[PDB]
Amino acid sequence: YRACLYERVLLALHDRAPQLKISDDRLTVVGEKGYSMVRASHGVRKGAWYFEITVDEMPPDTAARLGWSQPLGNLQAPLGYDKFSYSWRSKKGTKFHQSIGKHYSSGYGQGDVLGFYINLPEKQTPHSEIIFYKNGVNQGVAYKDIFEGVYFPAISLYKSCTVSINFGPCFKYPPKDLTYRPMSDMGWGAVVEHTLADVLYHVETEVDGRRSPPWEP
Amino acid sequence: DGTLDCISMALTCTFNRWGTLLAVGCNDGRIVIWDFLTRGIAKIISAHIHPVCSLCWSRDGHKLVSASTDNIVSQWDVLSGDCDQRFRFPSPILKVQYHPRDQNKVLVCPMKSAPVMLTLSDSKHVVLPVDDDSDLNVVASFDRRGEYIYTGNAKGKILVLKTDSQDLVASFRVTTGTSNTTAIKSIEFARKGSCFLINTADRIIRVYDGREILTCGRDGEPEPMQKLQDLVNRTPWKKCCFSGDGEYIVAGSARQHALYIWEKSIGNLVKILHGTRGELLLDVAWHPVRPIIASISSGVVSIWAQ
Amino acid sequence: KPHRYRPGTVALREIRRYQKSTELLIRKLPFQRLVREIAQDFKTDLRFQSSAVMALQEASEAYLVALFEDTNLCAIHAKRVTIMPKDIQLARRIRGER
Amino acid sequence: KPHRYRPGTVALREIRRYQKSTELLIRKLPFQRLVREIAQDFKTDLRFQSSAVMALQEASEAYLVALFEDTNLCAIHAKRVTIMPKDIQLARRIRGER
Amino acid sequence: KPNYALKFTLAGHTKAVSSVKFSPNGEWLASSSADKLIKIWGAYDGKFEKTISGHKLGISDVAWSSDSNLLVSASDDKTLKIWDVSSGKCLKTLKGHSNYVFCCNFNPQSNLIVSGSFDESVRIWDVKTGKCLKTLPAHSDPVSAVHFNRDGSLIVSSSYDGLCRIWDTASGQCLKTLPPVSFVKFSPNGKYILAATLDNTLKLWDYSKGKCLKTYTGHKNEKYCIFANFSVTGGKWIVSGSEDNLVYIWNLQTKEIVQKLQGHTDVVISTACHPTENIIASAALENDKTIKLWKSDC
Amino acid sequence: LPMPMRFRHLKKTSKEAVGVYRSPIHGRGLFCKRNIDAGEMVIEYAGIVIRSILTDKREKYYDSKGIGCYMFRIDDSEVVDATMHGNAARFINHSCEPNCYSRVINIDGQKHIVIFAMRKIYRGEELTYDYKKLPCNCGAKKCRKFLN
Amino acid sequence: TRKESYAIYVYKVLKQVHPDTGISSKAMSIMNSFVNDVFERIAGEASRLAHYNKRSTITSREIQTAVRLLLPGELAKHAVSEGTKAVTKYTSA
Amino acid sequence: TRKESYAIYVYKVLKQVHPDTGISSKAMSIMNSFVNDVFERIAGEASRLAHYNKRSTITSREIQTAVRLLLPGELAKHAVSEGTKAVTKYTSA
Amino acid sequence: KVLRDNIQGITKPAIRRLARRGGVKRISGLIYEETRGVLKVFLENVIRDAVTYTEHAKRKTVTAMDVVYALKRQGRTLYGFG
Amino acid sequence: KVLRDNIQGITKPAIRRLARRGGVKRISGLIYEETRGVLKVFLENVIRDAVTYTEHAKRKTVTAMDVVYALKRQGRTLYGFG
Amino acid sequence: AKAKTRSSRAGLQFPVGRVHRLLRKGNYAERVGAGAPVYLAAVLEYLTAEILELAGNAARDNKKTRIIPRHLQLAVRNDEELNKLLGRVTIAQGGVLPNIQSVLLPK
Amino acid sequence: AKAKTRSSRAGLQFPVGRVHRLLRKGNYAERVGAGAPVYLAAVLEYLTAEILELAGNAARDNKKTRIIPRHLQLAVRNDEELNKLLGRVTIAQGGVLPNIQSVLLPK
DNA sequence: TCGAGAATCCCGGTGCCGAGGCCGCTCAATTGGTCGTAGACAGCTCTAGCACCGCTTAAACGCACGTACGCGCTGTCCCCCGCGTTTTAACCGCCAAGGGGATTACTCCCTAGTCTCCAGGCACGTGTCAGATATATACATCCGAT
DNA sequence: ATCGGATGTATATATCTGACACGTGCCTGGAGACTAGGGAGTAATCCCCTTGGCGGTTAAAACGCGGGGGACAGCGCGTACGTGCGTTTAAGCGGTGCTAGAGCTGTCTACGACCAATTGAGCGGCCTCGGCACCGGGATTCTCGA
Repeated sequence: YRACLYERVLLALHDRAPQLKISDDRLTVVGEKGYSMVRASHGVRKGAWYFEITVDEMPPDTAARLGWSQPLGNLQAPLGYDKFSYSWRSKKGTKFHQSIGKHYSSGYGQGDVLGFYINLPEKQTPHSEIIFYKNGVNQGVAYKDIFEGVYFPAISLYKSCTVSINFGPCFKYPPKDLTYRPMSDMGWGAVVEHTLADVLYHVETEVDGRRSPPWEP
Repeated sequence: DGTLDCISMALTCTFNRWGTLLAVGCNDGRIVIWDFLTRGIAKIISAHIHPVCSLCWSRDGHKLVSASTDNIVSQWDVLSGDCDQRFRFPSPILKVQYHPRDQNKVLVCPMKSAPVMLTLSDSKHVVLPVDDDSDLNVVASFDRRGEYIYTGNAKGKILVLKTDSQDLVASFRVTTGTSNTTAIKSIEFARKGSCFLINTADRIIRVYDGREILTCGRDGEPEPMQKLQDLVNRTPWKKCCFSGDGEYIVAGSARQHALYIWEKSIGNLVKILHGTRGELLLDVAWHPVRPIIASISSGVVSIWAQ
Repeated sequence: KPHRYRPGTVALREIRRYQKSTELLIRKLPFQRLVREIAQDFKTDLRFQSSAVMALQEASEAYLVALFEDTNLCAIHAKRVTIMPKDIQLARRIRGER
Repeated sequence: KPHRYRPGTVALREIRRYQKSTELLIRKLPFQRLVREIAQDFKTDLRFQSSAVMALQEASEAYLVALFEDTNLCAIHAKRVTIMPKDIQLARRIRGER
Repeated sequence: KPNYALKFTLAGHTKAVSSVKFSPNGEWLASSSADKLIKIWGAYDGKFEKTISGHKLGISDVAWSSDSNLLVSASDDKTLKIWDVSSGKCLKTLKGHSNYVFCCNFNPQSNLIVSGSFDESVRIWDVKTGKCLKTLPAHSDPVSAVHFNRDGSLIVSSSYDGLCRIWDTASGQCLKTLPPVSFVKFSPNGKYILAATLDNTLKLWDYSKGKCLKTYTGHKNEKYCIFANFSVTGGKWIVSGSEDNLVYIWNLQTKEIVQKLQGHTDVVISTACHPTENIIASAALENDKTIKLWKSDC
Repeated sequence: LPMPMRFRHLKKTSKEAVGVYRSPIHGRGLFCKRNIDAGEMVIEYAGIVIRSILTDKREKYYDSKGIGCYMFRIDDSEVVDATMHGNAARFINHSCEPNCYSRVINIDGQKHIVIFAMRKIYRGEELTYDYKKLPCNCGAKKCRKFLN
Repeated sequence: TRKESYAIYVYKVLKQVHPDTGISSKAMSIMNSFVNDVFERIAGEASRLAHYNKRSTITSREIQTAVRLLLPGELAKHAVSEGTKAVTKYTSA
Repeated sequence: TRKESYAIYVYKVLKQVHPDTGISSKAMSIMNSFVNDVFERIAGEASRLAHYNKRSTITSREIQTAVRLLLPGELAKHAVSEGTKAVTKYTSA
Repeated sequence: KVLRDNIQGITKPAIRRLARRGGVKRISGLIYEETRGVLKVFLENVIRDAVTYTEHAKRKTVTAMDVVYALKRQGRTLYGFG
Repeated sequence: KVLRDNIQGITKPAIRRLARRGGVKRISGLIYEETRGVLKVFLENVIRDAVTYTEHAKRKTVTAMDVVYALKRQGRTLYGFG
Repeated sequence: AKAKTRSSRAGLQFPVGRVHRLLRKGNYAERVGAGAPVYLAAVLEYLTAEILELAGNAARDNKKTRIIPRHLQLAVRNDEELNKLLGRVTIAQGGVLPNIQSVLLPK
Repeated sequence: AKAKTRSSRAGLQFPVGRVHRLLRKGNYAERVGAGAPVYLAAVLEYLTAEILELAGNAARDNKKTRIIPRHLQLAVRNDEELNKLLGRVTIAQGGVLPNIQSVLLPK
């Protein structure tokens, strides 16, 4: 089974660089040399959802970056060095993608509890977008052009950056949408999905036959 | 015909695979690896405190098996001189012999016990069978390819086993002519072909072709390819060996410190080499690819070229 | 007809179950009375912990089964299955208890 | 006619004089060579005090005569005057040396 | 790695080819088929030397003499037939196999023959009198391949029952017993044994160890007797046919495919490696009926 | 040592480090021929690197051919299918107490599934790992009685 | 009255080795007593040695030496490694 | 190097018990080693019991108790009486 | 309340139970009382030494830690009592 | 200078001398080498532990006080060497 | 003022501070090596691991989750090194390991 | 103020100053009682008296003035309580006290 | 069993170096303040021990009895004791080199000691299942007839 | 050597539970930070013990060599010991009740700690000489064949 060593949907230790340190007191992430990247346990494939990053330490030589990244994302790169990652630089609010920085954004603060909203549909993915909030206040749209493939929330560290990801039920400035889902919800959704994946693979190899309902869901 | 002053206490020597180096044991228990071309010592190995009486090169030449008089056998890398492995037994070892086609394996002829074939990878051992169960003195040797094991007892009985299964593939007892047995002093083989020789207590060397023993089967009457002796002096043979090609055979008369040289096909005596009448002949070897012959007598080595 | 197991056999099974069991094999109160009797020799009217006396009896019985064990061993070297007092004495002797 | 004392008698007197004597009964140099041989096993080329090695040999021989003594005693319990290796082994066993 | 290129394509057997073998001198190529015909061809130019007939049923195997003077032909007529390669004369016709004879091989001294048949018994035959000297209930299934060791002291036998049995020659003693094995043969040094099993797998075993040393896959062989040869004239390789119309060549030591000779349209049923040159004859089945010479530079 | 250098060393020594023999576990299996240290590279499960979406089309294909599937999941996106093209690693039995363990490594961008040694493995030992109702005969005292 | 122990630590290492396997309080106190005894063993031995060295300070080298004195062969070897690890991990602090 | 011993007091108490007797320096060294042995014994036992009593002060009561623990029967009794008399004498001034 | 003769309170069945635990098959009678004596002698030390501790402990009740330190000093240390 | 086989350097006359000192009359052969082994085993510990002391002593020569503290730690203390 | 215990600094369990205070109150040396508590506690961790591991081995060998002192006795009697370590040591509720002598069996 | 040794006021022979020095240097307690070295030194003097007396007895029995370790070993193995105290102790140049077994005797 | 012979005890005499006595030469013991503090002691709890007594019963003591190991005796083998001889290397005495051991003098890194603050540990409640216990059952093994 | 019967033992089951895992609030030891001294570490020097070798001796070890002495195997018997079944008996549960004595806190004080000033008890070193060790020789006593 794919049983995950986690009480809640957290930053997966399986997908960190060897130069990436964690503190589960706040599940903060920190590094020592250059930039690195860590990701959460879950991964979005459809729908709209939302999470946050809480910053606990940002010296001048300390610039974290926060955003999303698809697989193929080299976890040693600073979360936006490739075309499959879209993040924000935590010195001034600047959208970073393909290592390109764009000032189509607001300003970032040292003690920012930043909210991250993102909607992928069920060659840009149709009607997919990313919205950035500062303490719930809309910092604005970050990326409308979103490539296919599953994405996951990710954090890049510079030298000694202290930031942490956080789910919805303990939120501070949450949106009141009835459609968006917190980190924990999509987390257990993907966990149950991979449980069924194990089920179906052991079925395939073990018993002849397979069968699934009217495709739409 | 040419000696070497740089080595002392020469006791036993052994040519490498190509006849370029010579590892000689000394009474101090040291290996002196001496080179033919540079005509100098190539290496000195602190093998044992006990003199070495059995020495064999590896096929690649990078390993040498040595046997002390302390019943201590040890493998040494020729480049480094380290004791790769070391073992000890009862019934002090009479001889060691690398397997010619598998240097991991090595046969050992002890004094009172049966010869045992060990491996270096695994410190295991296979005790080879004994026909009469009471020989207490059986010499043994691999053939040219290491496919069979020839074991000769003090009672003239000769067993040919297969090296892998130790199964009796041939057998026969040599005769003193009339009806008696003779102590098999030694079994030697040719590095080329299939002719081999037996030195026996009757002072008569018996040359055979192993194929004829294999086709003779168990408990047969195989005749020798040749019978060789000093019909004039009736001299024992401390050590004998073929030529490198296998068409010339030499015997060492330790009784009078001489060297007899016969042929294989005809068997007529090629020649005789006379050493120092005061020297006690101990060891004899032939250059594998040269008409050069190494002799060890009274701790001194002599060289005989042609 | 009445059945009786051969000698030792029942005792053999007793050995087996005792190596199987682990609890004490001495009645508590007699041991305690003995301990207090020994105590009054050195000083009278001294109190004790039940834990203390449990420790006493456990440690004793341990020493005792050890003595029985190695005396059994010695009797093996004595080639007998019956035990002899001299075995115990000399065992203590080797145990430096003399 | 040649005379020969009965068995043990000479050895008996040897026992008597050895309990009479007190000095060592082991040749110094062989013991020392053995000690150095043992030493090189743990570390090679280590030096020693003559006093140190004298202490080693004395203390050894003491332990050894003690072992011989109580093994003699055990053999008494073995009802034999000849010694058996099992006596020594089981003695060490009681000596906790197993 | 080899670079075998097609040089000569050979054909003419009216039915499915069952075996192609290079003459030990490398002068000729003998091709047997189920058409009761054998075909000698030039080994360097693809020149059809001649056709030798006389067998009454399909031919399942043919083997050269060591002096390149004789050829033993094992046919489905339950008979062997020893032929002089120079005259094409049926010097001998070996009778005694009670069923279809599938394989045949000479001793290293060319004076003796081993033969496997559907009768699941291996027969051992004289050459100069053509007389059966031994007969062994070797396997519990029809024999696929029999072969001599380097000297003629050991006979290896494979059969459909999946057993690879080494037997003593002088006594018929079943010395050793190591998936339906369709082919087997000794190593050139007599130290190893190459055996093909009908699961797309080749296995090289140590004889002194009795254990498989190397395995070779990637090809396709599950029904037919696909031959395997040691490529030695250049690099040390293992060449074999496959049911995918390919001619597979693995590295001998690394067991990795070093070449894939394509150009055959049917299952490459038989293979032969030149004794002296880097030449490989690959004969395919009836949907191809062609034999192709391949020459590389290493 | 570098994962590329270690992988080159593993691919150089694999042919002489391990063998396949008759197995008391089941049929034929992988045995150790030279004492293997803990954590070192035992063997690559080499084969055809494919994407996950093509697994089923292959599997059903083999299901149509009666040929057993030799596939190991590299990750959620790639699979080494060794059914038609593979190596000796297709003969590694399983044990509830494995002396080996599978790990995915990245060499020059491509992923390799290498069985490493959970412990110091000695010569002659049969190699087994955790595949993660089929009865099991691994012989371990902790055996789950079933892989599943 | 506060009575210190190590049941917390023994339970911790139990889980670290066997999260499944439980523990009895009797055997717990057995473990505690045992570790106390062996700690006093090593303490007395190291103090004795340092007194022989006449060194009023007690350092880790003493500990290594004295545990080597204490442990039967390979244990000590294994032991000292982790010990070294420890101090390395602590010297690298 | 200034090394300390007791052989002088050995000779003293010898003359106190046997004035007409000599000793082997070997025997003197043996006796002194014995002195050291009994001293370390009693000291360790006293420190250990004080630890059991959580005492940081080792006094004559500890001395007597530890001797009784160590010496048997009349040996212990006479030793206790002697130490008692001596400490009484010293405390008398 | 003056006690006595609890040594024979040790039952021969108890002794043979301990012996069977020690793995003994055949036993003689002469052992038991002898055994008992040893037993006594053995405990003869510890309690005294134990109360010796209690002696210095200046207390009327005797504790386990007493025999703990005794067996320690007796080189027969025991676990499970602090 | 590599040493070896000084164990048999222990003469059987020496062994029987020690035995007579121990008050032994009749002895078998099987003992001596066995004896020797034990001897070895016995010293097997102390020297190592001794040099262990010397280990911490950071010295190349081995002293008596080493074996003193060993036999002490081995519960076989000896007198007459400081 | 960030806090981090020396045990975490060694990534271990046994309390370096507590054992340091203990040895300090143990009156063995005037000054101490600061890493000596770390080292010794690591050794304790190791040996405790081995003994509890063997104990649990016997326990689940007896289908016993919670380990019994009998498991402890069996463990300490099986291993040669640990038995040698604790030869003259006794264990509460220990019992004796299974041991029957040769001649004890009837023929 | 003339300085007299405290052992004089104790009326003893062993140097109680050296005693208390070894005591403080022995790391046994934080502070040694005043009369504790006195008491223990008195015990030491008494036991030394006992052992030396036994030794002189033995030596004069052997018609010897100079007392060799053999006398002392004999006295050791002659005093049962002292032996019990020292049976675990080994004795250089001790030898073995004459002990003859019954069945050892001839007839 | 009374001698022969052999190992030993003892006696006188020889020569020696360790045991001992004495001599410079301190540092460690004494003396005397002085101070913070270990514990001595008083004075409270409370609880664990100590004894009481009853009820149940598994346990203990003794019996009879088979029986089988302990023991005692015989004859054998071999083997270890005793003595003789031959070989050797321990010893012993002397020499010599150096390499380590011990020493002293600097030098300063580390630890003791202090003070601050708090957070992991500890006493303390609290559900709760590992396993204790009992029961019927199925399997293993002894013991005696065949 | 087998089978049948007896019996004893491993198993599944059910439930009871009370240890036991778990969580708390509160406490203080542990961490963190800062200061000093001085134990420890390093280095150059001296010594001097050790390790090495060399030659002569013989007492000692090696080895052999009967050969009586006992290890040992076996063999008879018998007494002592397992055993199963009787019997009676204290052992254990348990629960009660009192308090004597541990076991805790709060003083206050004598008591080493410690340092400083002083030095003579003691220790390294140097004669020296006498019990003691060795030796040779004579007398005594055990022992093995009458």
